[PDB]
Amino acid sequence: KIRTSPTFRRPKTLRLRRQPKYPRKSAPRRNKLDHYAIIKFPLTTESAMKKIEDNNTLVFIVDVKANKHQIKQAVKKLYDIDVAKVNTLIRPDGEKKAYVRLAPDYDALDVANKIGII
Amino acid sequence: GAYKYIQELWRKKQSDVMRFLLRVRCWQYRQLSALHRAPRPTRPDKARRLGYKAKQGYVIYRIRVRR
Amino acid sequence: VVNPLFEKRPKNFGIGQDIQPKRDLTRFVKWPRYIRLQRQRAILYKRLKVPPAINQFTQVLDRQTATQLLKLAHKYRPETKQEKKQRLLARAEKKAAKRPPVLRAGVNTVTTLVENKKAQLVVIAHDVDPIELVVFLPALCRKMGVPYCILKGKARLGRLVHRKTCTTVAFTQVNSEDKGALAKLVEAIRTNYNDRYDEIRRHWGGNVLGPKSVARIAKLEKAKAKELATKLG
Amino acid sequence: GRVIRGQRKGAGSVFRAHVKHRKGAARLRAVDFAERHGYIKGIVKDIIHDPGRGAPLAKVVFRDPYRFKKRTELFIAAEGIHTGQFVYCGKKAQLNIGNVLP
RNA sequence: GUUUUUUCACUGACCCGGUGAGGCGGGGGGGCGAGCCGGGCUCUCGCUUCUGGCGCCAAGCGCCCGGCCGGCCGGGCGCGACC
Repeated sequence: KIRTSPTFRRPKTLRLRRQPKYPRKSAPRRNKLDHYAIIKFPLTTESAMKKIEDNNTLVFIVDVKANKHQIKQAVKKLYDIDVAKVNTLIRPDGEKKAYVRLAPDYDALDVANKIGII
Repeated sequence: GAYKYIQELWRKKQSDVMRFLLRVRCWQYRQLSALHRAPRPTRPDKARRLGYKAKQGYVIYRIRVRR
Repeated sequence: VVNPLFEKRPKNFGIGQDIQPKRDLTRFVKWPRYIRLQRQRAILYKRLKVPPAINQFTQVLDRQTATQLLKLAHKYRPETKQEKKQRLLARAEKKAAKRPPVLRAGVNTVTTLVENKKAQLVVIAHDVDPIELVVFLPALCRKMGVPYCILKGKARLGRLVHRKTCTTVAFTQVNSEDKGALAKLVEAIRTNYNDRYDEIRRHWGGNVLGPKSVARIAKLEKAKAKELATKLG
Repeated sequence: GRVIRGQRKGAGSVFRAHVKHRKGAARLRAVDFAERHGYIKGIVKDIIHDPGRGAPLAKVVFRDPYRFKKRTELFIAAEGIHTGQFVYCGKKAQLNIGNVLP
């Protein structure tokens, strides 16, 4: 073996992987951002009733740490309805408002009737 | 015992052998960093007199300060 | 037979002609600090005037006597951790229904038995990293009349014992069939080490310039000597 | 008294050099085997103006004798140097304008 | 005979510069001139100057081994690139 370059580099040694004899915590933590904890309550305001009636959407107050994907898959499990799109904003109250547009074959006010807002 | 010989050997620092050894060791430690781990005690009888026991958990660090 | 499409294409490796081939450059590697430090520590022992008490360890037993010495020392190795337990078992079934001579190790043991006239031959490693551990011991062997020898390798001296390194190993008592084999070694070691200790104490080491620095002065003295060799006729 | 203006220049941070639009440190080519035992040939690409400097600079391109690369250096332009001119370097280089040799 | 100090040198402590720490010092091999009568020596160079081109990841030679039918197919080593 010849030294082709005049630079000595550190040779790459074998790096083993972590094989601990005990887990550092006993149990994995429970997912506190549950599908019930992520959607708190909808708005029954007159600005949200026109939003429900005209644009075939629903308006929710969601958790502030929620993605649009999480809001989508949370509505799809609690209310058994698929989602066209989710548009979120953060209010000056501090709460996150979510406009959730349903599919064209599902009707948002007939979803709102069975959940309670009318 | 050899430790008594090494002890009286280190008291003759003006001799030729010790002035050779001290100079080459001072040159060697001057080329290293300001603080680094020694793998073993350099002066074992004196480390032993100060309380070093050659067993696991006893660590020797060599260090230089500016005069 | 030959194909006319197989040309011979030489590369002219001159200055500015072609890109240089990927040559061996081990002389011009920028080495790490520990490699450079140990390498120019090895040069300082050739440059600086080494005092004779440290220089005497460079004077070493030769290639053929060392093999005979280790061949003798292989018959007196101390027991391992397995034969230690097996002897305790054998003592138990001896109790149910003399010390053999072995090698003795450690500089603190060897110094004490050389002082007490128990040792018959001492083997001292040449590469002890603090040399204060054994730099007094050739004088202690010579004054008490104990034959001492210097051997290549505290590692190889540490293979007689079942450890990593051993510094000094003393033959104190040997078997009757190996007494002649020991006395054969003792004569050759005494005529090389103990008898010539007056010259060992006066042999300074090092004080040798580098090859590049001695070729320069050799050429200069060659010019100054060929001046006399040519101007006389 | 107050620290004087000539004293305040060594601290820096106001009196530092304006080196934002400068083109680089103008220097000779580093010495190697070619420039120590023979000569190497390069080409003047362009002549540029370095800010804060009355002398012009010449960007000379050589080729590396050990790697397949083109090396760029900023020489200080001797008067009479034009672009497309070959600049030679080393002990065996001939004696012309714009031609470095020991 | 100790020691005082002045100069000429050495490098190895110490300092500076350069670089991707890339051909450093001796020796060997090859070529041109002085000279002795094919052989040892004083010397030098070892390959690039008319041009705004291109230039790496080996050609060639020798040595081996490996699967398919001396012939297909594919590897490694040395010289090439002196010690």
